[PDB]
Amino acid sequence: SGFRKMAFPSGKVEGCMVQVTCGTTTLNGLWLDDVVYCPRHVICTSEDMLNPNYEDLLIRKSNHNFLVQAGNVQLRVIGHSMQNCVLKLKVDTANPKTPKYKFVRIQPGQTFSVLACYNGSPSGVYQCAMRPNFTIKGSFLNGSCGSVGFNIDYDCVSFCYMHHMELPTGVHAGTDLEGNFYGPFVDRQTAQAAGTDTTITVNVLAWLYAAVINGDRWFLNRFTTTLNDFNLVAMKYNYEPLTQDHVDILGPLSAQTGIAVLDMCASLKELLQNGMNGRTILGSALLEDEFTPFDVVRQC
Amino acid sequence: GAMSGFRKMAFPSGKVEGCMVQVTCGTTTLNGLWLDDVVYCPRHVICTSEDMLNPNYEDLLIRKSNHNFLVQAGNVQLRVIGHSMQNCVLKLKVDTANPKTPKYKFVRIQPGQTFSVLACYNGSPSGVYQCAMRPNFTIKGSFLNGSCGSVGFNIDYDCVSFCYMHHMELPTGVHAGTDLEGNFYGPFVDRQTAQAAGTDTTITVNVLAWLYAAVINGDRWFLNRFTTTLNDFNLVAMKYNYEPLTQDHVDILGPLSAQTGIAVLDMCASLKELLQNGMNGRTILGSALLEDEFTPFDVVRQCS
Ligand SMILES: NC(=O)c1ccnc(Cl)c1
Repeated sequence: SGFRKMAFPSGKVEGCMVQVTCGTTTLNGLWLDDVVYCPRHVICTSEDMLNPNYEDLLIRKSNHNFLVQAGNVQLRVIGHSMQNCVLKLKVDTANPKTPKYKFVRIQPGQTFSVLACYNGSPSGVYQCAMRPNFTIKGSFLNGSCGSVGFNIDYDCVSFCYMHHMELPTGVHAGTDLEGNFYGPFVDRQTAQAAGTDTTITVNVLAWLYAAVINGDRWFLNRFTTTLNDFNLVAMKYNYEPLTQDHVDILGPLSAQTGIAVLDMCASLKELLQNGMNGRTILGSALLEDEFTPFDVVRQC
Repeated sequence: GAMSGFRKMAFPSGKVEGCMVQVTCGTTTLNGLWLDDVVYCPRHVICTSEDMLNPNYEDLLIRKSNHNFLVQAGNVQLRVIGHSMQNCVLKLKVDTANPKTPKYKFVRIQPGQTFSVLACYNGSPSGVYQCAMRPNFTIKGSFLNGSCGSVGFNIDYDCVSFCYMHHMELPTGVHAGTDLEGNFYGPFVDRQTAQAAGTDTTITVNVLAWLYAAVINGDRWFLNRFTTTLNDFNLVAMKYNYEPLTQDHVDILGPLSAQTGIAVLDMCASLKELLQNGMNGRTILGSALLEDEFTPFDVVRQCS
């Protein structure tokens, strides 16, 4: 096979990772300009995390409660504020390694890279998608609280995700860099589970388009389906329903390969109902759903 | 537990990004690795496309002078003040030492071992991925256009061990290359002649490490109460295109065996049953496939 999944080069983000400590709790912060971003639940004690009043707890902590280390260099916290579920610590020194960046919010199914960190130090990087149930697959060994997800576009880092918690089912959940959660999760110690997950249909179709571009063509068939008829079948197999927007996002690949979206949908439908019958697609016996249509455009 | 839902990660690529440069000889452009005052790149940068069928590298190199080589780091042009060939790697001495040179080593890896590749085009890092040296000495790389000179590496305590440089794509879609001393992995040559990679095989010792990691995390559905001899395991495994296991591999898995109380040959018998029965819509550590690109070294560290 060819097509390998890649993460973005992580150097621009490595330069921003610092260590934030409040009391006993230590986690990762993102240091951009003269502000350090981290999950607000760093300020919690064991008594506090069962039902905390964060903004009340925040305003009554002194800046000296917060211990920020960039390597072996101490950043002095000169202010602090809360924005939804992210804590913003103002420090007296701007990060000279600050890249060109933006805070963006992504949609379930969209991909990004995560720079897994521990105690402010980068441990590894991996490529992932926002699952339809708003979780990210990854273990306790795939980064701890405050690790961030990002895309890179030209020289500009788009931060889209910050890790807040690892759920017991081998996934993690978090917010955008403005503190808004992805999914119906809350940042307190308390019984939470992710909803049943589904396959990102638009990404599977993107991946089948990539297979055609690579000359893997055995699954193409002469049939077309209606968007509804496909959805009736897809939903039975826990595939996400395909929307007209998804169809539109796939437009370029259809013109680029000659395979209309509802043509490829008849291929995928037959794959779901009859399996691959011992065959592979791009060398895999499994359908891939963490490549977006844009990922295909870029790599292919 | 700890590894539930584990994802393979590449090493953070920043230390290597600071070393990537663009090397151009005549009409050919590819990536070089700039460490101290030396840029390393594939020697086939000095070939025209005619030359690539039967290049005489000694004859082509003797005809080059330092000013034939254009080395660019961003918008800065580095001056080449020397050039020499070491096996299939060209070494360009430049008049500037790279201020971003990390602590580094050159090391040769064996098949089954893993590393990260920073895929670059025209000196610019494009993406990073984690992989293993396949048993047939190839790596399964990106879509790839002109990523020659992209390097593979490990990082240990901020020291970058460089182990791979990309030289060619084989007709099979996979990629072949050298260590940083210019010696190829496998029976390949930097030549556009008919070359074919051998049949690839699953890295059995890595799969066994993965199964041991699953057990350490309480994922036990695939265990059986059988054991096997080493030779009975290899007769079965080869017939699924799994690498034969050696006593060395058995010793390596020793710490995982002691941590779980499952003898290696007991786990070999479980793997034998997995091959017999398949994983059809079942998962181990949250993955629907048997992972063979995570090594015992990594498992033992991450599951102390
Ligand atoms: N003899 C065996 O234990 C065996 C292993 C794998 N597959 C089959 Cl069918 C049989």
